[PDB]
Formats: sequence, structure tokens, C-alpha cells
Amino acid sequence: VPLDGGRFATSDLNDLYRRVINRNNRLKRLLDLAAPDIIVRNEKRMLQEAVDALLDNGRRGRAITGSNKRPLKSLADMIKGKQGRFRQNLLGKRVDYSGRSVITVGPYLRLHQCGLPKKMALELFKPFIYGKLELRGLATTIKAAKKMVEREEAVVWDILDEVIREHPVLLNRAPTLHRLGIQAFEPVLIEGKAIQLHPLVCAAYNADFDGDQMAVHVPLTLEAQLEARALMMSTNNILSPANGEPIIVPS
Amino acid sequence: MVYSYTEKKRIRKDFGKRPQVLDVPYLLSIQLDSFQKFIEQDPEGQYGLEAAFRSVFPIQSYSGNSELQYVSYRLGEPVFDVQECQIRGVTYSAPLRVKLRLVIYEREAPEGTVKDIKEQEVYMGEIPLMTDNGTFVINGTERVIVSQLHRSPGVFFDSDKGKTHSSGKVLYNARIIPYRGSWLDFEFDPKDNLFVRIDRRRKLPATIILRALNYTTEQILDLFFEKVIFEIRDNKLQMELVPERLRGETASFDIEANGKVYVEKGRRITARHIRQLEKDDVKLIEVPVEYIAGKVVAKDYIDESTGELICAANMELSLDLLAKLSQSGHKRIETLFTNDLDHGPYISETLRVDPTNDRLSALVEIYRMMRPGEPPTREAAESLFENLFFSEDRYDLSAVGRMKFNRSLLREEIEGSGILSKDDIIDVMKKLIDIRNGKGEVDDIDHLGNRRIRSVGEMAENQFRVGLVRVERAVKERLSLGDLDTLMPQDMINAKPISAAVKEFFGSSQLSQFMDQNNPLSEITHKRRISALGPGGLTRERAGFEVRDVHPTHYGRVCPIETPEGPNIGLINSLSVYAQTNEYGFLETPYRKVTDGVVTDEIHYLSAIEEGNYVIAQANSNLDEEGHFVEDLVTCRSKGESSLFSRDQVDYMDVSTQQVVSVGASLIPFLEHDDANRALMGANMQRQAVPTLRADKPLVGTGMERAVAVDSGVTAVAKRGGVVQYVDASRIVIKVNEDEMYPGEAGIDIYNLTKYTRSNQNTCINQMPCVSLGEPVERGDVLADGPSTDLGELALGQNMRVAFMPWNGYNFEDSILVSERVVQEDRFTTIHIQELACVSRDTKLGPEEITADIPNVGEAALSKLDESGIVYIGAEVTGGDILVGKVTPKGETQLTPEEKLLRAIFGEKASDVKDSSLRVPNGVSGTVIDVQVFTRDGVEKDKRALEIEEMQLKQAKKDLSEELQILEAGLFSRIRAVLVAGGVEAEKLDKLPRDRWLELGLTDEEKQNQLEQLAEQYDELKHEFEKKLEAKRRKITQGDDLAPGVLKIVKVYLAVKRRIQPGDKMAGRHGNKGVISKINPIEDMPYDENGTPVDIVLNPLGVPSRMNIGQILETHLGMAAKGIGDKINAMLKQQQEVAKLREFIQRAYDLGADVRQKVDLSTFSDEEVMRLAENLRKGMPIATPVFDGAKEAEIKELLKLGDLPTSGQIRLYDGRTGEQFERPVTVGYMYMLKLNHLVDDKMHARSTGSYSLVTQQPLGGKAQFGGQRFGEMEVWALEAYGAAYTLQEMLTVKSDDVNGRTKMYKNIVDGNHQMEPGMPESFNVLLKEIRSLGINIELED
Amino acid sequence: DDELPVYQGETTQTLQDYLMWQVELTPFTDTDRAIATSIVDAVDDTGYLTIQIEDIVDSIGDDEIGLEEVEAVLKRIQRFDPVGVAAKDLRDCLLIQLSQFAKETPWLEEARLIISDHLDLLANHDFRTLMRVTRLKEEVLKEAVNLIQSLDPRPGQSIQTSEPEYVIPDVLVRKVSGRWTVELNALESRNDTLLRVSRCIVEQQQAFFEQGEEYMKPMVLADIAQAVEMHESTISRVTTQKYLHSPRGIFELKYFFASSTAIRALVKKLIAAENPAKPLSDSKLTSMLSEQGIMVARRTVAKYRESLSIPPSNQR
Amino acid sequence: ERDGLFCARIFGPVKDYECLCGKYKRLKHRGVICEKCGVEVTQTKVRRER
DNA sequence: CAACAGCATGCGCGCCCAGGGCGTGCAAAAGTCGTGCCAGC
DNA sequence: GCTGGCACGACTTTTGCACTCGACTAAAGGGGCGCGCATGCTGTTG
Repeated sequence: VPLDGGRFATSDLNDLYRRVINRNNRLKRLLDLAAPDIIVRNEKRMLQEAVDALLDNGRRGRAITGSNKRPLKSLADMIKGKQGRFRQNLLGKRVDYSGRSVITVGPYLRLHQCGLPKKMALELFKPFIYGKLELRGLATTIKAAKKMVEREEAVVWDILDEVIREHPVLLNRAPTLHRLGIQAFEPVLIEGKAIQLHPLVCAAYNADFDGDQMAVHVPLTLEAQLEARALMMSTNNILSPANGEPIIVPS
Repeated sequence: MVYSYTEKKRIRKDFGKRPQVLDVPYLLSIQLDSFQKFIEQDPEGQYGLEAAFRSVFPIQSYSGNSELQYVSYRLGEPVFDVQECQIRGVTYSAPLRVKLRLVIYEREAPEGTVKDIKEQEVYMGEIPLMTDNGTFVINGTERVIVSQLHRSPGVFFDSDKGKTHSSGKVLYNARIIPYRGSWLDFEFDPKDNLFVRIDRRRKLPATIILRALNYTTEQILDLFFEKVIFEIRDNKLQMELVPERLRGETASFDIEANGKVYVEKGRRITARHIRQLEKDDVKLIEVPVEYIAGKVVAKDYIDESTGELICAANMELSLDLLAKLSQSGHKRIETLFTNDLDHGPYISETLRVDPTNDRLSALVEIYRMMRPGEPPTREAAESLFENLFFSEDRYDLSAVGRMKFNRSLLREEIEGSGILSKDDIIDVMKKLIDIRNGKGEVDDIDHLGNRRIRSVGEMAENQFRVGLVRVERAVKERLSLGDLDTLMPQDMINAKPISAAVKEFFGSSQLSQFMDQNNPLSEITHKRRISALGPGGLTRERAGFEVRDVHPTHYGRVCPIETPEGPNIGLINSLSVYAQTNEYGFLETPYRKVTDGVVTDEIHYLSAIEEGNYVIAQANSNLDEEGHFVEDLVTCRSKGESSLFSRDQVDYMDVSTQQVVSVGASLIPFLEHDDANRALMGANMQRQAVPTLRADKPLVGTGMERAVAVDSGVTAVAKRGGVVQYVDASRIVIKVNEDEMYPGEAGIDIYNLTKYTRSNQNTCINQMPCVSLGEPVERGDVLADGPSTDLGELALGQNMRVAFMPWNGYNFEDSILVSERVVQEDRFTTIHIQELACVSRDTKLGPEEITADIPNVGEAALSKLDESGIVYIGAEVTGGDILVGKVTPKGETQLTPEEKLLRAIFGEKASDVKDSSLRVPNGVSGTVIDVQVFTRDGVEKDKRALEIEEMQLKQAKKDLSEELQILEAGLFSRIRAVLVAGGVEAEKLDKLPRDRWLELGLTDEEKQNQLEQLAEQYDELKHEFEKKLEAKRRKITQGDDLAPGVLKIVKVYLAVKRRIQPGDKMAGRHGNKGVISKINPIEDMPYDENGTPVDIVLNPLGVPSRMNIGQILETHLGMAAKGIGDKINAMLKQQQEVAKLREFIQRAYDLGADVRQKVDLSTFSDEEVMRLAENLRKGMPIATPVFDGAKEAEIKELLKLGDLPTSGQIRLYDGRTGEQFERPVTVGYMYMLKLNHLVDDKMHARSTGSYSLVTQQPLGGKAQFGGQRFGEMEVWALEAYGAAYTLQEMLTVKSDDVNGRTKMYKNIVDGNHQMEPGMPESFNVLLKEIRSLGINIELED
Repeated sequence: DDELPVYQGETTQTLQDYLMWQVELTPFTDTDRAIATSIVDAVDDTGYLTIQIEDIVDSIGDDEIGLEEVEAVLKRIQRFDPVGVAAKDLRDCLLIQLSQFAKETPWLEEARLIISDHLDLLANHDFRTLMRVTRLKEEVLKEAVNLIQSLDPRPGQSIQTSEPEYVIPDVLVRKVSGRWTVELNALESRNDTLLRVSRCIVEQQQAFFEQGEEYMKPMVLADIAQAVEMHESTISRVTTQKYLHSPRGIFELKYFFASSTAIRALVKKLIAAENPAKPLSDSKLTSMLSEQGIMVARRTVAKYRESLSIPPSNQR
Repeated sequence: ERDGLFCARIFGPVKDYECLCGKYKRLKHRGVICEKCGVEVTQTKVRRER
């Protein structure tokens, strides 16, 4: 945890190790000194307190510090948290090739499609574009490609269309309650900053247009694209896999 | 009433029937009056600094015979103005100085004092002052401090609602709450025993705390119970009668009263046999012996011969005892009563559970109880006992605590000491037992009687007292054997704890927050807000659902509508309009006084406890010229209720209808027709609107807008008014009337308007002058409009011609389709100014310099910079253009041929310096509106740093020169006047300036008097004015207070206009919101038969389900509002005479039933009427107050005058097909807002960016380029689809698999689209973190 | 722990990180990727230096793999993002940066290849005789040299050193009557008391060394160790950790505890008029110092004036 | 600091194949150890394992 | 007067952000300034 | 023959190294709740 002006400050977990080391060295020093059983006794006490405080700051009372206190955190607290390395590694990675914008209505644009804001793809699809650029021969090297999409002129928008064609994207909203809450679509590039969502699916998403926001994600690979076509496209599932009765119903 | 001046530029039309009595107050006032009472000299000593001085002083040291005292405080004047202080980034405050007398006395000499000495002032800290508007500027930020509403000190009671024991009971517990100190809470057991808790401690017996009071068990029971009596002499056994003390019992034998049986065995216990023995005089009578066996001895009874052993107290008597007490010769025996109906045998079982009733054992029990381990030292007991409550300052409940403690126990005296006493706690236990007995009820914590507000006065005083005690525990050490240096009130006081405590409070604190600076009405509503959170209480998530609810006492105190809709709901409230606060901190609200059945115009402020006793009528009710109610049965409120009462019963009345509603909601037209929740949104949405380039007055409104604007203090208001001498965009001077003036100052008043200025929410603040030139102004008229203000009205959005009808699905759900017109005409275009700062500082490797020139940088990039290196004011800057450049030197490059070769070829190009500069953040844009450049003293800045020096100097010189031109003109008028009497040269005197070198001597009288006065005043004003310019000049050329590790400082401002797109998030007052779905071309819209297309098209289907009908009535009255302005438009455009125009406006204003606005013309004549009419050319601004608003009937009436159809629907035509829509359509002006949510701020998108060192996942958010949490529910949904590859690339390759992210992206660039998944980092981490406990977890193949 | 912005990291990219990213994406064989990874670590934050080539070749442990293979690969690496990258000697740096001028640059291509390829060692001073070597005259050569001087050097565009590493000061020296007065601006308590005593020793240093005088009056750690009776290493440790702040010439004061510094000030005064003679005469200055009473005799005091990147020796 | 938290030797180096003590600086060796310290080179991702 | 079964009180789970905030000697070994010697121009 | 760089010496600077417990007087918080499991004291069965 490096500071604003330099001169690194100690993290939370380090304090526990520093403390244990101090009491370990002091108990060793008084132990090798051949001294009375009272004071080395209190050192045994103090060190069990120290190691037990480095493994769990609970177990008994106070723990913390004079730092503004708070229980601090320990190696136990490094896990089992509402949000932690376990939570981060569990269904919960924060993620890549993603973005998010506001929703508007889609009132042409057939069911399996999705108005995706022009500016916003071009990012999501970067790797893909550079590939095409190197194929056509417009860039011999990666830096060239890179520079032309940075300059974002001309051929690049033309190639973007070619990249996006038939490549299914997937949109996701908010509390995802049921599996419908994420679905997959064929994008259609549209100048704008917002995502146009066809009406009929507004049901499923439980979304109105009062400033709701959608995330967007890009399947890569092949397997993933096919799982998007043959599973999550909105035209596969029109019926609610609870009651069984149609969703998609016009409102 | 002829109004005033700017008001006569546009008068709104009032539809409100009920007359007004009490004017709306200052609104902000609740901030000022607080802090105005915190900075005062008070003789009584309380109320502000005086109280923290008297909270300690004088100090006694340790047996020093010498002490220290203090006398008042006073202040300094603040070094900077509010605008300077805001620019520079300095906190705005002022010095606090105090004169402390020192008294030094001799040792061993009683009352003798050798000497006394005092410093003139000691300087301790700087207390931040408050601006006029309610904010504290702190490090050049506004920061409003929020009022807090906390559980009040005093005595409280609780039933627990018997939701614990599962059997159910009534468990009555009483807590005492001081201002500062420990808490005592007496409770009941399931087995019915009182317990004492101290600071949430495990239960203790009841009689120990009482045992600490030096009361023996005899005094305990005799004091806390009945006395009665019992007497047995030679087996006579006559006991005192107590018929009134018992409402029932079972009689085991015939009771004979004076040789006659009053009640037979098993006879009726009813009041017949009671009064039968009452009316008849009866003395002590004999009773059966078997009845005494259940009674318990009270006082300790011992034989005359032997006082040994048995029967001390709390022992049921036995047949063995009767012989002993009868043989002892004791005639009278005092025993407890204890007959259980209301009464109960409590406090005796507490003695049964009490291990020992001795005092010392109780003190040791509690002393050892406080801290878990403790030796029985006996000193801890004497210390904690006197300390935890009866110390002078340790436990203080103060004045609210003492007062409510007196009224809680029904004591007559409202004054007392701030510390408890024996009889205090004893009486609290008495009332507590009394509640159990059935007599008396509990208190509602939700009641506003029980909840008090603290404001910034009281809180600053708290922290200042804290800070002062931490000084006094130190200064106490100077006389402690610190001996004598004399000179005590200089070195002894350390100002650091005081200052760090005060600026710690205002700086950082839950209740000091950055002010909401978008909207005036956001400002306002921030500065009257009552929060339950903070320091004083309500930690939230644990609060519960009962402090959320509207209680019936919030009636005209808080508001039931304005509240955050978020997960702090009912927690953060807003003061109601006419609400105020007492000296005791309680909310009180006004009422008109009704004597007989006439309503007197005297008003009384009632507190919530005071209010329930009385009867109060309804805000909206009928009435007569005489003042009697029309209807004989009037709906009123009594206590927690409402119902009809007679004319003669009700003594009060509500003043105006605005009382229940807060200012926020007091703005919303037709709020009746709206549902309360939906009203609740829209009140919140008018805050988060955003002021646009040109401010349009709302066309339908409540009348409230003048107050808010001018109160909010965003407008420039004229003091002491008169005719306008000079006008301009940035500046406005008023030549004041001769009437209002301070003699000898003379002169005029100047107003410098603030041009484009970031706000805390990075929006413009801009003032633009309302007044003309050569125009008279009175005090209170607005000279400028702040942003989102028009001629003194609050104008947060724009008016838009709305059509309700579905249109091709573009308005679907809650979305919103708009004509391209709107975008061309630039309404809804809003400015945004953003700050960026560059600072140039001293490193280990030596100093850093700014610009001219840089290594490794093109001329291309440097073309927009200056000689000094800052960008020219005016430049258009995008992307990573260099706003200021700067060089950082590296270490010691010496020798070898290549180093000497690069130094030779390129001239080293300044060598070790690096590229460090102020480049613009990528994806930001805009022109550079201003550059500041604060420097260091003695840096020899030169270059262009001096341009702001000369600029501010010319502005100051030009501003001061005006007073010299006017005063020199007056002196020239006196000199020109005196020369007329004699030696008048006429024109020759005018053509010869500079006194005409005194014009010789003239007469001797004119010589001495005219030369002495003219030359004296002339030289004094010249030398004084030049002296002001020299002092200001010395203030200009200098450099600021600053960190040791910073050399010179530069800041740049940028501005962008942002234009509405389909990400608008537009709303209306009525809880209406949407996005912009599409912008249509003009020909594609629906248009009326005259070809005028609607501006903006909205979806009827909103309106029934949501039940907000303000919308619809707004549209209709809006329609009718434009209509009149269309009549007048068309009329002035045809060059009609003034008379006819006067006739139609007069005829417009006067329409409606009642409506209480009597304005008529003929009072103001010729122009003034043409003025206003041209002012209302664009629509007539009709104003409908909250619950007395305009009826439909009046709207149709108004609307028929405009030759519009009564129904408010009109034929419209399709714009594409040209075909008429079937069915008419509502078209109408509705008044829209644009909310602070814009998609420019929202749209993100990343592909591959920076990660986190641990876990190696992408970063959190936009700006930092998050990627986008793919959370546990989102995985569940994929699993549910059974798509495991998509799920598998989410988890790995595209988050924490490092080798696999690379392989992935390289194959993608090559067109492989294949995964090669690995193992995500974060699992590896986990395995190390579990290995860090003594557990191995390893992966076995 | 998590759910908060702990200082987990940023994962920034340096130049070697970025070059390696650029290698990942180019059509190298299995071996050539090993040579590439072998070269990109050899590169420095300064660009140009790829250090020794034959150690790059020999580092692979023979078995074939000639010099030419590392040479070609090396060129291609030298061609990646920041234009001229690596190479060696600056000459080949400017030849690679000059490799792409678009060839449509008038007069620049040829002339620039002659000047930059060979004879550039004599271009340091000025043109002079070189004008007769290439037969060029007037502004034809001067414009080419304008291009050569317009090139810049290596990389140091990747950088990734946004951290200026500021000083933060420690103790402020408010300047009094042409001197300095301490104020200290800006167990654990025992350590704080020790830091206060170090500030007191700096105040004693104010008494130990004259501020107004050239450089600083010579002092020994035995003076500060005499005042408070503290050990030398302790005082030097306090002054080594913390850095004293003064209105003029603020410094850790570690160098403040008039000796060689006065000689350096005298050397600076000599440097001001030293411009007339490129070779310089610290030995002659040493004779002047001996005449002044310093008794310097071509000593390192003069040599220090003749060192410290002085025109002395380097001009010779 | 040597034999401390954070320390070189155990826990590995600080710069990638460059190590403290200023010797065997790069890639000359897959492994090696200085004479001043126990610094074992090989990459520095090893602060995440050791 | 024995062990056995039940009622009750206390303690630890959950939910959920929440915000940051941060001297005391003496003594053996070594860094550096001074002075002299040797090599380059 | 003169200047600059470096080597050798002295000095004066750097560095060894740590235990007692030191403590110290308050500093405050503070309106959810269920649910369950275990320990402990009481109580009734024989």
C-alpha cells in the first residue's frame, strides 16, 4: 500500500506478522536469558494472543488497533467475506471485452437483433479488427494496425461491419433473476451512445426506459459463439421455463 | 399593492382562494440563527464560545494556589473575502483571540496573592465563519453542514411489547439519557424483578444502586413502600383500617366494626360495604390471627432485654415470632402493605436476590463489575460511585435533560443541576414501578416531542469544548512543578488541539458534506435537511422500520413527501415550510389563534407536546368576513386523530395550506392530483435537474419561485437601492438614494457578478444582469439572475409543447420522442466546466521547472503553448494536447563516448529531464476558458505569470477609481460652488483644472477655509486612495502559503457545451421520467391544423397506472397559458393601441372565482404596461399554489378566453402521411427538465486493459476502465442454459488466466478463435492463503 | 481482503513489458522467439543500449545458432513501436530511425545516410572540414543536420514513471536574520522524541554551519554528538532518513553534517570564466588555491573541479 | 531488509532477472546465487509463490 | 438421595457495506575529502 | 611541461545493541432480527 508522497505505509496483514515476530523474538530473548517463570509466562500468554490474533481477529474481544481501529483483517477475514478472493473466484470475476450503456427502444429491428452503439463496438471488437487489417494487407505490423484504429478513419469502419457480421453479442441487465435475464443477439451498428433493445424482450429483462443500463459482452472463440446462437438468442426461447407459458407476449 | 419594480415586469396570475397571513419565512434561517448564536457574547454564559470557556475556566492545577481565568474572546477580521478565498483554495475562517488573566499566589499563605499578569490576547485557532447564504467555504469548496435529529436527553420508558418471552408480558424498562455520560436502564425480569444496567452491562440487582446512597434496608423499604401499621397488645390485635387502599380481597372471617359486623365472611366487597364503613366513623378493629401469617415485617424489631439475631427485614413472620414479640412488650408493629391488584411486591424480591445490602459490598460489587477483572481495592468503588454520575463535569445531561427530566417526573421547577442526585434516581424507580402498577403509560420514541435537532452551532461547540479540555489537561502541567517562567498565557496554551479539533469537524465528518450546487433548489434543500444519521445516532441497517414511518406529529414539522427513495428512506427528511425550532431544540409550527368562533390574526408556535392538548382546525376550510366558520361542523385534529367538532371547540387553525409540504414539493403544481409516491419521485427529481443556456420561467407554477430564487442567494440582490449608474455583463453599480446613506462615506454600491465558474457538480454559475440602465431600484429587487433563474424566479427546465399519443412504438414504456426543433433551437444545451491542475515541485534530485521546451517533443504539440508554457486562453483542446509542460531531472549522467556524443549532437536537450506535463485526460475536450497560476515568493516567475497580476491590478484600480471620480466630482462641485460668490471666471474656471492653482487667495475666508478644506480633503483622499492601492498592490505581488515540497502551481479550466441526444433522461415535476428514444425531423411530427408541430410526444399509457394527474392538468392549463400569450403576441404584432392591450390583459388577470390577486391596471400607465405585455408576449405566466390551486372549471374558463377548445384535445395530423389521426389528442405546454444523468458520462466499453496485482483481474470501473462484473447470478443463468464454454471463457481467459489471456488474444489476432484455457490466479492465491493456516490443500492427480 | 480498493496494484507497462507484448504478436519461430526474449531483457529504460552482442550470441550456449540469426532478429526487434529501439551506439539508432523518412524527403535521404552512417564523430563540434569532405555547402548540409537534430534519442516514450517521487519535506527552516530558524512543520512516542531531537541537532547544525557563507562551514559529527551526547551513527541515521527543509537550498541535511563544498563553489566560480579555455586548468587553479593558502597541488580538489562532468579533460 | 518480511533471498528477487549485489545481472544463467546473498533469479513472479 | 430429562440463557451464525486512513558510553570498522603520484595531450 | 584522473591515507563518521513494561485515563458507542446449538441449573421418578 504505497502512498501519495512516497514512503510506503504498512498494510493490514503485515501488522499481524510484525507483531508476532516482535513477541517471538522477545520470548526467545527472555527464554535464552534463563529468567523467572512469571515474565516468560506472560510472554507465552502474549504470543498465543498474537498468533491467535493473526489467524482470526475474532475469538474473544477487541483485537483491532489505534489506527482508527476496526477489527483489521486477518487470514480468516481474507476469506469467507461477502466480497473476497473466494467471492471474486466464485461466479464473480469482474470481466473483459465488456461495456455498459443506457437502454432505448428498438421499434424496427427484429427480435434476434440489437442496436449496438457504433462508437462502443470498435473497442469491444479491437483484436478482431486488427486481424482483418493484417489479412487485407492494410497493416503489415501490429503497430500499424493499432495506429489506424487509433486514428479511426476510413477503412476501419468498413471492416467493423465485416467483423460484426453474424458475430452474436450477449446483453445482460441488473439483478439477473432467471436465466432469461441474459440473452444473445445479432448487433446492428448504430450511431449513438445508447443501446437499442427490441420491445418484445423488455418483459424478460424487466426493463423500462426511465434510465436502466445494460452490460454487453462479447463471446470469443467458436464454441461460445455457437452456444450463443443455439442457446441464448432471443429467438430460441420464447416460453418461460417456469410456468411454461409464453414470454414475448406483446404489451 | 403596486408590487415592486421587477415584479411588475411579469406578474403571475394567482388562482389561490385562501388569503395569506403569515409570510413564508427566510427558509435558510435555520442555518444562520444557529451559528449566529454560536458566535456571540452572552452575559449568561451559555450559547456558544462562552460556554466552552466557562466549561473549564478557572483551572486549579494541583494545590498550586495560583490559577488562570479568561475574559470573553472577540475575533479578528478574516484575511480573505469569500470569492478570493474560494479561488485560492484556502479555507475561510477567522482568528480567535482571548485575554486570560493569570493569578500567581504565594505558598503556605492563605488567600494571599503575590502577583497577577495577563497577555493582551492569546491567539488560539481559527474558527471558520459562515457565508451569508449558509455554507462554510473550506479549502475553496462550499460544504453545507446538515442538521441532525437525535434522541433527546431525559428519562425514557419502554414496554418491549413482550415479544421476547413467548408467553407475552408487559416489561417496563426505563433508560436515563444524558447529554454526555453513562446510561442507567432499569428493566424487568420474566420472573418480575427489577435490574440495573449501566452502559449496556449484564443485569445487576436493583437495590445495590440504591444501596450506594447510604440508605439502610429499613430506609429502603420504608421509603419505597407504604407505612400503614399493626398493633397487638394482650391479644387485642387491633390493626389500622385501609378501605381506600384495597379494591378487593377475600375475607376469611366476619369483620366487626365497633360491636357491629361491617362485612360478614364471604360478604360482598363492593363499594356498598366500603362506603358503609366509610360514612360511619370507625377506629382500629380486631381481625383473625390467620390473616397476619401472610404479612411481612418491615422495620427491624428487637426485644428490650435482648436485641439479638432474628427478624431484621424481608422475612415472612412465623407463629414462633408471635410469642417473642408479644413477650417483648412491643405495642405497635409497622409492616408492609402489599395487597396485589395494582400494587405489587417488587423491590422486596430484589432484596431477596441482593447478596448483601451493605453499602461497601455494593460499591465493591459494581466497581468489580465495571471492568471484568478487578481487585477489591475499595478506592475504585469510592471513585466510580461519585464519578460516574455526581461529578461536576463527568456526567452532564444539561438543559434539555434537566427540563425533560422534570416534566417526565412531573416536577414543578424546570431548572436544576446537570448532575443526578439520590431523589432523582429514586423518583425514576418510583415512576417505573408506577407504570407496572397500571397507572401511567409509556412514551413513543417516534414522537417529535422526544426527538431534538442539533444544528452547526451546537455541534461546533461540542467539538470546541472537547478540544479545549484536551488543552486544559495539558496547561494544568505548567503549574504542576513546571514552576514559574511567568509569561504564562503565551507558551502555556497550545492552539494545536483546539484548531485540529475544529477543522477536523468541519473538514471531515459525516454531517459536513460538499454542497449540491446544481439548481438553486438543490442548494436550498440541502441546507434544510434533517438527518438522523451520524455521530449522535442511527447507524442504519440496524435502525428498523419504525423510524422510517410518518408519525402524526411530523404534521407541520418534517415532511411526509420529500425523502430519499433509496435505501435511506424516511431517515433523511426535510423541514416543512413554515417550521422553526425552539431554544430547546424542538420543532414547532405556527397556528392562528381562535378565540370564541372568530379567528384572530395572532399566531402561536406550538411544539408537538403542546399541540396535542388543543384542538386545531384544517388548513383548507371555509370562513367569513367576520371570521366565523361557515360550516357548523369543522374537521379538526385533537390528539393523534381527526374528526368533526363544533364551532366553539376549536381554538386554532393552520395558517396556510403549504404547511404539511416541504419547499421542494411546494413547487410542484397540481400536487393533489398526484399520488404521493409518484409526487415523492418528482420532488426528488427537480433537485437533479441541470441549468441550461437560457432560462425559461415555468409557465404554470406555484408561486413559490420568487422565494426560492432570491433566498437561495444565487441571485444578485440590491441593497439600499436607487438609480442604476452603470451596467454591463460583469458589473452593476447603483447610485443610491440620498435618503439611505452613511454620512461621510457618500459614494455608491458596486456588484461584481460572477461569470463562468465550475460548481461542485462541474456545471456553470453565471450571473446575467436583469436591470437595464437609468432605472430605479428599491431594496430587495434582483439585479442579476444566477443560473437557472429568470427575473427572480426559479427556472429549472423549459416549456415544451407536448402531445399525448403513442407514436410508432418510439415512445414505449417510459421513453420519449422529441422534435429536431428542440435540438436546433439549443434549449436543453448545458455548459460544463472542468478543472485540471499542474504543480511543480522540489524533488530529491533538485527543482522542477515548467516548459518553454521539453525533450523528445514535436513542434506540432507545442504550437498551442505560450512563451511561459501554459496554453493560450482561448485554445481548443482535445485529446492529449499539452496543457502545461514541466521537466523532472534524473541522476548523474557523466561520461563514456556515447553520453558525451548525445550531449554534443543534440546539446543534451536539457539531458536528465523527463516529459512530465499536464496533458488533457483522454476523451475530454473543450476550450480553455481561464488559467490561474499561483506562484512562490522569490521564485522570480516573470514570463506570463504577471498577466493576471496586471489584470487584477487594473480591475482593482478601475473599481476604486469610481469612488475617487464621484467624490472628486463632489469636491469639484463644492469648489465650483464657492467660486460663484466672488471672483467668478465662469468658463475660464472650468477650462483651468487643478483648483486653478487655488485661484489666488480670493477672500481671506475663502483663502483659509477653501484652501484648507479643499487642499486637506484633496490630499487626504489622494494619499488615502493611493495608500489603498499600495496595500492592495503589496497584496497582489507575493505568493501563497504553501507546502514545503511545492514550488509553483498552475490550474486550467475547460468548458464544453453538451447537446441533448437519445440518452437525455428527461423528466417533469410529476414523477414522469424517460429517455430520449429518437430525434424526429420536423416534418415527421404531428401537427395541428395551423401546421405547428408538437415539440415532444409522450405516451398516454403512463398516466392511468401511475395515477399522477398533475401531468394532465398541467398540460391543459399550460395550453391555456400559451393561448393568452398568443393573443397578445398577435396583438402587439399588429401594432394595436395601448388601450386595447391594457383591456385584454386586465380582462385576463381578473378571471376566475375569488383568487385573491387584485392587480389592476390604470394604477400604472403608458409604458410599464407595454413593458409587461412585451414581457409576457411568449406566454402568460399563471401560478397555482399547492392545495388552493386552480379548479378544472377555472382552467376551462381561462381557456375559452384563448379561443381554444374547452376539452383541451385538438385534431392533429400525421406528418408523414398527412392523414388525420382518428380521435382527438391532448396537446399542451408541459414544463420539462433535464436530469444530471447523461449518457456521455455513462457509455464505457473495454477490450483489454490494466489489471490488479493480486488476483490479476480487471480494474473496477470506468475511468480506470473496469470491466464489468460478471457476478454469481450471472453465472447461474449461464449454467442454467448449459452453456459451459461461454461460462468458461468468462471465468478464465478473459479475467484471471494470465498465460491464457495472452494466448487467447494472440490467436484472435491471427483468426484462430480457440481458447487453450488454464487455471485462474485467484484459485492459486486461495491455496496460499489456506496454506497460511496450518492446513494443506493440494491438488492430487 | 476485498470489496474495497486495497492497494492491490495497477499492473502498468514498462518498455520491456511492451516490447515483449510486441514480440508475442509477431511471426517468430520457436528459436527466434528465444532470441527475441533474449534481446528485449537486454534493453534499458534509456532505449539504445542493447549492451554486448557477442554475449547475446554466446549466452545461448553455441550448438549452431550463428551471429547472423541474432543479427536479423535483432534488426526486426529494433523496428518495433517506438521507431528506433535498442540497436547500439546511437549510430545504428539514427540509421533505423532514418530508415523510414518515407524516401520522399528532399535532400535528406542521401546526405542523412552519409552523415549518420559515417563521419558523425566529427559532427560534434561543428561542420568545418566535414563540409569539404562531403563537398556540400551553405544550407544544403544545415537542413539535413536540422533533420538529424530533429530525431530525438531512442525510447523513453514508454517511460511509465508518472511517479515524480516528491520530497514531502520533514522540518521547515523559516529564514530569520540572514540565517535559519527551525519550526518542524507538517516505543512510537520514543521514536517521535528521537525525531524531535534530530530536528534539534539540525538546529545545532544551523549553529555548526554558517548559512550565508559559501557552501557550508566544515563540521564533524562529533559536534552534534557533543551537544546531546548521542552516538554518531544515530544522528547520521536520523539525518539520512528524514530530509531537512529550508526556504533556500532545502536538503536532507545529511550532506550538511568551508570544506570540499566551498572548493566546489570556488570550482563553480572558475567554471563561469572556464568557458574561454575548453581544456580548463584545475591544476593551475590548484596552484592559485595554494597561493590562496589552500596548498592544492593538482589534487582531487582541483580534479573534482576537473571532474563532475567539467569541460576539463572532455574538451581535451 | 535482509531476513525480514519482504526480503530478498527467500521470497526471491526484486527486478526480473536482475538481482541485488549487482552481479550476474541478466539471463547469463537460468539459475545462480550471489556471494553476498542467496538471490535465485529465474524471473520475478516468485513473490507470488515463495 | 440417585441419575436423567427438560427449560433457559448465552454465544455465534446470517444481511451489509463503509469508508476510508494511515539516550550513553566506548570502540572497531568504513566512506569520503585531501594530497600526491602517474599518465595523457 | 601542464592538467586531469585515480590511488593511498587519515579522519571522523558510521555502527554495536540492547530490556524493563512502559503504560495511561479516558474514548466512546448505542433503537434490526432469527435461528440454532450447547452448557447449565432445575426438577421430578424411583
